[PDB]
Amino acid sequence: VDATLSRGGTSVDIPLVEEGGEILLSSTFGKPEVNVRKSGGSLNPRVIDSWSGLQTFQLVGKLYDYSTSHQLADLVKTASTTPLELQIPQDAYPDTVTVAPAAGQASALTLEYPAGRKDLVDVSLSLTRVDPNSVRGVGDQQATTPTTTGTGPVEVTAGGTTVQLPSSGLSVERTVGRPNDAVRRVPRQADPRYEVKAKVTNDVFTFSFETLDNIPATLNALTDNVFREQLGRDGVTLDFNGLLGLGSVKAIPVGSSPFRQVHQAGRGWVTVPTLEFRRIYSNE
Amino acid sequence: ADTTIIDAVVFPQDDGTGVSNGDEDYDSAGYLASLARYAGDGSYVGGDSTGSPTLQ
Amino acid sequence: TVHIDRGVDNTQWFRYDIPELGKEAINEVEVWFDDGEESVIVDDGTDKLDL
Amino acid sequence: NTSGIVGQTVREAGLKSGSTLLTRHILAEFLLDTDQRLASSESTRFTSDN
Amino acid sequence: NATIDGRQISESTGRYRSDPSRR
Amino acid sequence: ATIDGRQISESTGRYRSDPSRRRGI
Amino acid sequence: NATIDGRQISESTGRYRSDPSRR
Amino acid sequence: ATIDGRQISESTGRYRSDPSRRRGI
Amino acid sequence: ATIDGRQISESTGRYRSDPSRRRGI
Amino acid sequence: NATIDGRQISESTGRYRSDPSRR
Ligand SMILES: [Mg+2]
Repeated sequence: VDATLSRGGTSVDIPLVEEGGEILLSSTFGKPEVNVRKSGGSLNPRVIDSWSGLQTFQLVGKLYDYSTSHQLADLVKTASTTPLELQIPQDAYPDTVTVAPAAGQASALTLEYPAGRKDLVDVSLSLTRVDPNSVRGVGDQQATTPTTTGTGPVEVTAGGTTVQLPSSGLSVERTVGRPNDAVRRVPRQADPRYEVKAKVTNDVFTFSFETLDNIPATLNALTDNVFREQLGRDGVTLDFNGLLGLGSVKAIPVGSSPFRQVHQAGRGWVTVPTLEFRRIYSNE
Repeated sequence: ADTTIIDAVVFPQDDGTGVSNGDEDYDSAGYLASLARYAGDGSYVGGDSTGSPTLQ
Repeated sequence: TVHIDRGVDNTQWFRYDIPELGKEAINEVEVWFDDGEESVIVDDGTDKLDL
Repeated sequence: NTSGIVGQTVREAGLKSGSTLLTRHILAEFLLDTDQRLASSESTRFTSDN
Repeated sequence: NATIDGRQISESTGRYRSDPSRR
Repeated sequence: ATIDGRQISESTGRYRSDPSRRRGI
Repeated sequence: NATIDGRQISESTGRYRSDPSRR
Repeated sequence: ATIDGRQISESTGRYRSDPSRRRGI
Repeated sequence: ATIDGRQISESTGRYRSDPSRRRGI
Repeated sequence: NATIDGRQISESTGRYRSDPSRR
């Protein structure tokens, strides 16, 4: 029923549960390092297989409290040379595999907190199988999610002005990954080497909502203070005020399309499909 | 030692002085006239037009 | 004589490329001087013995 | 053409204060031939453990 | 994957990438 | 994409030397 | 996005591009 | 992606010679 | 994609000079 | 299609591509 993901003392059980005929587990096997010749005077190429293969695990599940969700995010984001162990509840797998968060990806863990659902979180994990004895590194960096026991609106503070995000149709997605870790080929064995790096991680919060009332004032406050100002080295304070048990993080909107205002025919309100924030330097 | 004067006013104040972007003063006439009363070179207590020190 | 007080903390770098450069290095120089009529050998014994 | 050293193979060198040896070095072998001047370039560096 | 005169100029970094979280 | 600096420099050397070969040496 | 020895060779031309006409 | 070696070497020449020009010849 | 000629030439300098360092000067 | 200083560094190899088997 539950897959256990653990690192020493820290343990999270993810219920491998989903509706109907949805994919709970995908295990992809590969040989990224086979050299197949592009040319030569044969009909069929000569090949050489000399290196570790690839095994990628994709886990889809559901978590029944926010506390465990934050623990999972912290577990995935942490830089530590203590092996990360995955226990899969299926007989086609060994009892424990040693894993890295997806080898080069910004999105190893996705957590979705959708509208209408209470105490039910969507989990998507991507993990890469690494050699248990080849987890190498120097630094420990303990990831923490700031938590508080409030109830207040999601607040966005930039340049002395606070915007309160509409509760109406409000969804949150959190993406976590470790793209700066190196998973590397080794000769003569099945599984690659994991170089744990005490370096920059990916941590992104995405919001979706409908703006229903005081529409100009709400949207203009966000766009004027966040988008039309230069923020400098500092950024935006994103405060959950205890929603989902979350607190305050420093963030910035990144890229070409982090915010969209959508107007549909015959509607008296504005849709925000996406508002994206990446967590910036804070952690002493 | 501490004492807040709850009805005191200070001018002029904006982002360039130490206040946040919301907290700028308004350009009231009385403020412009009272500021234009400056004539010294240092910090000083102003005169009532009898020349008598105010804030006695 | 001058120190940059700010420094580069572990959070303040974001790329690095640090070599030891040694491809040009030699251990003996002979200099002819005085219209080429006299010579001096400069002798780096350490590198010669280490090689 | 110093007496003890002309025609000999030189292998070591040392900075001294009369009798007392302050530094010692191994040199790559050379013969000090007749009419050859031999000179030192002895670096003493004072430093710390950072 | 890029080539000058048929020779690959891409570095054989033995570095893995694997599929992202589905969403 | 990661580009091998040795491969670019090795591959292009041909063409870096041609302007000078056109001029004698 | 292209790198030689981890350093970017893409020119930081400050030119904007924005979503094409939808059709 | 097929890259032209003459184009690269001819385009980069300006930048290859610049360190030398900075130093005299 | 627009490629910076300064960064290509600056990055590859170590590799352009190496063939000659291999041969002394 | 790639450029240095607005000149193309892509080779004008007159080699055709035509779209693969549909499946
Ligand atoms: Mg005031």
